[PDB]
Amino acid sequence: KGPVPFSHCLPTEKLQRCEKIGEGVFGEVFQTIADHTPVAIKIIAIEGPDLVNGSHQKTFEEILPEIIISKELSLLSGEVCNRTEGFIGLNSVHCVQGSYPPLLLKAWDHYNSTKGSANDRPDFFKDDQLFIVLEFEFGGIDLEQMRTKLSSLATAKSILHQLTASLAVAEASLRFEHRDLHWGNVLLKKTSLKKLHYTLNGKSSTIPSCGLQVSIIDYTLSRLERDGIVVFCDVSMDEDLFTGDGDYQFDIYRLMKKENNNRWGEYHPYSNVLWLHYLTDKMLKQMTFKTKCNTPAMKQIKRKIQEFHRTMLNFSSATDLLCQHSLFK
Ligand SMILES: COCCOc1ccc2cc1OCC(=O)N(C)CCCNCc1c[nH]c3ncnc(c13)N2
Repeated sequence: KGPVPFSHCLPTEKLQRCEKIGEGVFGEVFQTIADHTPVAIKIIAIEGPDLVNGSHQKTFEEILPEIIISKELSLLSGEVCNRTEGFIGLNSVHCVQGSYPPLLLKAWDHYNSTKGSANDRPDFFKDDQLFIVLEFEFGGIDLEQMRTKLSSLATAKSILHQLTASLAVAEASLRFEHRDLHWGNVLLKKTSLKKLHYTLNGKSSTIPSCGLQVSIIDYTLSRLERDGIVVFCDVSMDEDLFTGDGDYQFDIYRLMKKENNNRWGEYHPYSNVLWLHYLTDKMLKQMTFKTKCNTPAMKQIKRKIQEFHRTMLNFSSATDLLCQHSLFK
């Protein structure tokens, strides 16, 4: 009941350890350390009248749906009938009031000097500015940035299997559609577990990890429901979203609109299949692997992912894919 200073979420040592790891129009993301453990901090300026990164700031009401979705998906990790850890874990959410911390400005500058930013330097906010600060588990590095960094198509298959299981569990539990699962929104980090665990409608199984754990992020466009109350981003009046070019990503927006007849409140889990198909297309055409497929077992994996690419679009949901596709048997 009432906003807190930045110091409540980001005391001095946590601020001193912030390094920027990502950005977009409606968010800056920093990695920091709490109790010897990496965490990701997303910060969003809200409720103010000033343009930020070329756009108006979100109101609390416009951003709340995305926070609700975050929480619901995170909670799946502690469920029973429909359990997955494949969505980014949400540790805390605060509403903060203050000027941007100078230590954060220093981390912002460093990223701008080294990687380059499309954002405004966040130095013009006044001491009445509101922010939402979200603390997430640290999810690693996105698939796009790992384009040339994965061992083999065995790794690609673990990723696709993880993604398919996480989405199926979310379909089953929450009638979830991600709706924007481009390869910037698939995060990869090292795990020492050989096998990862999920439960889909009460039936548990495992996925060989190939040394990686996948986390799904960014619910800008996502949709889910509980007890008939639907949380979604109504893009029926957006034009720009559907006129992009130069990447299959931009056809996927058009194909979702075709599937749902521009009715974004409806549940069309085929959109998850569309995204998984885009991801499979990236694995086969844009990713490049350290070790190519040279042994029997490896060539078979390659042929199976190829077969997944040309067949998966005849399945109706991630649930259907996980339970019926030969790639996962
Ligand atoms: C309302 O909030 C809903 C939750 O959405 C997000 C949760 C966590 C996120 C990013 C989320 O949305 C997209 C966004 O804000 N970007 C700035 C673009 C992508 C940046 N990722 C960078 C990244 C690298 N390692 C990470 N480990 C954990 N979380 C991360 C990242 N990002």
